[PDB]
Amino acid sequence: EFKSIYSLDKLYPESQGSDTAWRVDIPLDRLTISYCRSVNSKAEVRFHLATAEWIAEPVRQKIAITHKNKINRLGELILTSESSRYQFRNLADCLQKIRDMITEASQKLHRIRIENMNRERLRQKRI
Amino acid sequence: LTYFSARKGKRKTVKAVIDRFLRLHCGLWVRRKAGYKKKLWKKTPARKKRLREFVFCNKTQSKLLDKMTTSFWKRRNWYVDDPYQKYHDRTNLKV
Amino acid sequence: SKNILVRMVSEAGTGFCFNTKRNRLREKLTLLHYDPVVKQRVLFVEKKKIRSL
Amino acid sequence: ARALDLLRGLPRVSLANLKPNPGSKKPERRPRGRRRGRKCGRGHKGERQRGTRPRLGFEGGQTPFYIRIPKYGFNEGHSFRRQYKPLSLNRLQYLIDLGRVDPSQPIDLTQLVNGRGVTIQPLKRDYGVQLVEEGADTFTAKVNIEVQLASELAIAAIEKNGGVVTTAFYDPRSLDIVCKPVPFFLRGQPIPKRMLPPEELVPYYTDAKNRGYLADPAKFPEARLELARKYGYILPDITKDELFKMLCTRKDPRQIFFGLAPGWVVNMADKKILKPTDENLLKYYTS
Amino acid sequence: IPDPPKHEHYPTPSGWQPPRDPPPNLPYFVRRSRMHNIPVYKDITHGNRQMTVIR
RNA sequence: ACCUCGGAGCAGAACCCAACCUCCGAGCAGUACAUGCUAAGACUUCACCAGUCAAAGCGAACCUCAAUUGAUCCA
RNA sequence: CCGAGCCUGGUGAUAGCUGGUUGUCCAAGAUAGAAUCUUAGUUCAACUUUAAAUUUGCCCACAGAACCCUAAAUCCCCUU
Ligand SMILES: [Mg+2]
Ligand SMILES: [Mg+2]
Ligand SMILES: [Mg+2]
Ligand SMILES: [Mg+2]
Ligand SMILES: [Mg+2]
Ligand SMILES: [Mg+2]
Ligand SMILES: [Mg+2]
Ligand SMILES: [Mg+2]
Ligand SMILES: [Mg+2]
Ligand SMILES: [Mg+2]
Repeated sequence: EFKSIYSLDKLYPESQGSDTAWRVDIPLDRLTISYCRSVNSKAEVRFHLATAEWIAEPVRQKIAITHKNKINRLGELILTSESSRYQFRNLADCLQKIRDMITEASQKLHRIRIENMNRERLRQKRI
Repeated sequence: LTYFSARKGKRKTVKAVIDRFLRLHCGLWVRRKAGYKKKLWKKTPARKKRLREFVFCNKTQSKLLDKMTTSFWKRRNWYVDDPYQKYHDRTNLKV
Repeated sequence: SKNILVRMVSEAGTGFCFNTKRNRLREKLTLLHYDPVVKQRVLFVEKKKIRSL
Repeated sequence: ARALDLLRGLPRVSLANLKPNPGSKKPERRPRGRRRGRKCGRGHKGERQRGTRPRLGFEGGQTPFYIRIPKYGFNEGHSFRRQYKPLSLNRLQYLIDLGRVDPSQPIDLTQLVNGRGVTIQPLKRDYGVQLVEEGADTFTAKVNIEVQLASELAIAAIEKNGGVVTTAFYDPRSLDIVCKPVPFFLRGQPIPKRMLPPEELVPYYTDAKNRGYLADPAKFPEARLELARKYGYILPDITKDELFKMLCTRKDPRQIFFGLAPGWVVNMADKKILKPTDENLLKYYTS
Repeated sequence: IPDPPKHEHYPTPSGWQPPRDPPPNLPYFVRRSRMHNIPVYKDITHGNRQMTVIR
């Protein structure tokens, strides 16, 4: 109907079809997600670790031993985030933390090791 | 202060307070503390940081300049790349 | 005219500077200082005078 | 009602039976008598009653408060600073539920301001309207919203439901006609062609992440994929629905309306639309 | 103002809900506004009068 | 003769208190160069201008004296 | 009626200074000080007034508030 000299077809002739503008890991259907509020909306993600086939074997148990705190009794890893009021942004940094966890898996503590050394030098005892 | 002009008969704002102060829509006014660009060598670190920090204004001197300014400067302005957007509104204010 | 105020400049070319007092008779001084940009103690040399005190 | 059955029995209303609401018009109090007349509320003796008081903000020779404070770059170039009015997708969901703006057609600033969604004051230097992340929940618009500025969450929420977002810059006199074209149609001149963005906002309107109308269409699938990868939501390919053509309806630069174009003069009384049909005039309006 | 569409699902998003029809027989009734909203409003006065009104 | 600032008595005991009332002083000096950045909470020379104290955190090591001085524009 | 004439006009010049400011009736109500080419004035403070939001306000009981160099008191303070 009307095409200017700065039109899309004139600026970039590589793309002509309007359908080209709308062409096409972490399976959401496998994951379990819930939401609540406490004034910020919290997003709680849960999923079974050992059942995730999209994660490889060495990465899976690595997350298990390094993040022993968050695993549930039933075997599901639980994760929460309530920084923002937007559940989408809550779901955003949730999977970002999961992405940061698998990447590093594929790759006061000063006081703690002191007492462990104190405990080790205390137990010189034979049967 | 110049209540009615001669060419249109309207209030006239002096550009002094424009350069010195800034408005938040709640009715608050801030300012840079004076003496922050003179004789910094003799001042202790606690003093110069107190001068660098902004400071609000009393209700009286705020009301005084509010009488001076006109309604154009009191409107709501939605600036971009403006850190004062969080502060134009007020939250959790009782009495 | 006992003391003199002098500025010093970062030798790394960052442009960080400050001032301190100095005696009119004492020779040039070179001292360390914590540059906020380089973020560690680094030597500054003072160049000229600003005012007497 | 209990109000009207009193008036039929009560007498007829006239100027003599007329009276305002008590408490509205308080009586004027003039300085004549014993109470006010003596001094009329001006003080005993001094500039207060003599009328030679100093100006406002004078400290009797002492430096006023407004000069002792130093100058700082608070509001410099405020008549050229970047301004845009907010718009929340909560309101967009609200307005479509009211039915003033139809989601069946492409939404636009014209359809918006014709709906009185938000006022706009182009002579107060606001070059459009921005989307606001407040309202991410309860949003099923599916509209092809036209906007100037856009947030990341707003684009993700709109694209998740199948809508379309796109930025389109307008000049000052190109925008006031956009938000209100009919008075220019009472003038009869040809509608003016749009311009490119200014010498600083071009990186914004050329980027693909913010849906720039100068950006390529080939890069929008990539930006859509990253947002779906970012905020964890399925990416509905909108090519399937029957109204996919409607969703992709967009205006090229130097054109205001999808139908009209620069140079096209429009008339309402004895409705007619006219062209120049001159080579020199036509080839410039395209430019 | 156009009469809004008859949504198949209620309550409509954005907390909107049109009035029930027929109305309830009562000694009174509260009508909606031009935008078919509830005529309940807020107001501040004297800096401290923190009230709400119905019209 | 004085015009600013600090200390003592008048003002004995939370605070403040003047007199062309009685005394002693100041307009510096010395040592570091983290005399770096930020931050809770409070006082305040009876207003304001100013002047003050500072937890904690980042980053590091392992200030004394009492006044000891000066706003805005402008350069 | 010349330390510089008289007339008009600018001019209703300006004057922190004096002079005076019109009907009736009622309530509340004199209040530390700082700065100023400032002390015959003005801005702020404090006091006073109006219309309101909220809850503590006042009197205050044991305890508590310096060595230096023996006063009437004072500050704070739950109860009442
Ligand atoms: Mg007087
Ligand atoms: Mg008189
Ligand atoms: Mg005068
Ligand atoms: Mg109102
Ligand atoms: Mg005080
Ligand atoms: Mg600390
Ligand atoms: Mg004569
Ligand atoms: Mg006069
Ligand atoms: Mg009385
Ligand atoms: Mg009590």
